[PDB]
Amino acid sequence: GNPDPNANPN
Amino acid sequence: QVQLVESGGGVVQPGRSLRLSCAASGFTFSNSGMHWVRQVPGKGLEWVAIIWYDGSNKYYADSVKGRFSVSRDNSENTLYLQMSNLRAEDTAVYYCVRAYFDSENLYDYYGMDVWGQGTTVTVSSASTKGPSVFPLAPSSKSTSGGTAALGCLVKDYFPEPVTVSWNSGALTSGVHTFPAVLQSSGLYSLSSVVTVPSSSLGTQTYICNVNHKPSNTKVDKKVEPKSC
Amino acid sequence: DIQMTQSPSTLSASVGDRVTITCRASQSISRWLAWFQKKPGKAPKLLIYTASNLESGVPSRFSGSGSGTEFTLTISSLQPDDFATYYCQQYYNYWTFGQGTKVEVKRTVAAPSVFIFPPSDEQLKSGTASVVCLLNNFYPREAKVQWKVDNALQSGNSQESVTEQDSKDSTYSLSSTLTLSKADYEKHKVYACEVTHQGLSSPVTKSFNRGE
Repeated sequence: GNPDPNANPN
Repeated sequence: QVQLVESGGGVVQPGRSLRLSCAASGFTFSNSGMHWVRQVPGKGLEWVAIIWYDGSNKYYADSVKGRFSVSRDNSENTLYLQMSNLRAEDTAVYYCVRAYFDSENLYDYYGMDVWGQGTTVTVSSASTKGPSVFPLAPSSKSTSGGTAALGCLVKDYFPEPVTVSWNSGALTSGVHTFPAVLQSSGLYSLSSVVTVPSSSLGTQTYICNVNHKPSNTKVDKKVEPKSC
Repeated sequence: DIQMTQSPSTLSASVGDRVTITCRASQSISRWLAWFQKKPGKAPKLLIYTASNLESGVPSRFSGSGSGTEFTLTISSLQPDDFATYYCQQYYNYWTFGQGTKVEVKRTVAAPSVFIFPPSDEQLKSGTASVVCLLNNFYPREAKVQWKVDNALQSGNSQESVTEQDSKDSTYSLSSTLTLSKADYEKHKVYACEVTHQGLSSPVTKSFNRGE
């Protein structure tokens, strides 16, 4: 469920 | 418009803890991911941690995992970095950095845009010590082709930084404060020099104002000529 | 991780030159690459994003290109305020920076003025003696400062510091500090530093005797 670290964090 | 101001930096003994904060303004803090990045002396820049806009996701560099913790309070517009079990290798300027904000959500992966001014963390067993200021006295030995040099030796202070100002005349050829060197003692040392016309060696009097704010010390030392 | 290498690590250019910095990734990162400017004591500044999209606040003289593993940053017309350190950053897999590229001002050869300072009496009362040799306003950065004590070459006891390049005359300054104990300082007479630089007509010697 956790997104990739480089995904959109906003 | 985006403004980020870090606070919390200072001197901490190896193995202890320290909390940094970052105050954000000029944008909607609750809609932006946030990074911590540090500039290690000798090394380069190094990513430390990322936190999602709502704090639901946090990722850490492997070198700080288990020791550091990133958090935020969107109601206070504040980003936190809890640092524990600190070692001398964590000495760096710590920057609060906003993740890139793309209103159009064009691209698949995200970097950073706006950096804060940074706060300095010095992990060392050295104690906060004010400098001993010694005069670099002008003489014939400090003259070179119509130029005379005089200065102040700012020795054995901790931590960084110090500032040195002078009382310069209209013909002052230059003021050079040198980057500090770290001695084997763990204390810093630097020189601040002034170049003036050779004819002014015995005509005027020069005083260096040394300010070391971390020790709350100010030293005003006069630099008088020597007859040699 | 992904490793980012910049070339050159340092470059000297004049006001108005075209400057190109290259950045290579150890793996393919498509266009997930950014360029940052940084100056001593100032926060980094985002110049180029997505490898080639210039940020709206950045002057158009800055340009970026490249995809996959090769990326270039260009400054078409180098302005006085463009002399800084530039870093590339990949943001495909976590975030890693290049080692930075320092852009130095290129100017004519400038001979250093050479100065020496005997230790002060207040420091000798503290039990140590520091002798300082000063090189002021030279270019290029290359220089040789040799400490001699009773005409014996010294090594492992001098600390050197070099200023940043001066924003006015684009020159460097260098200090060399030889520190001894009072007991060791009093066991020698002649203290000298010899300076060699391209701008000098010959090596320059500045010497003093203990007690003059």
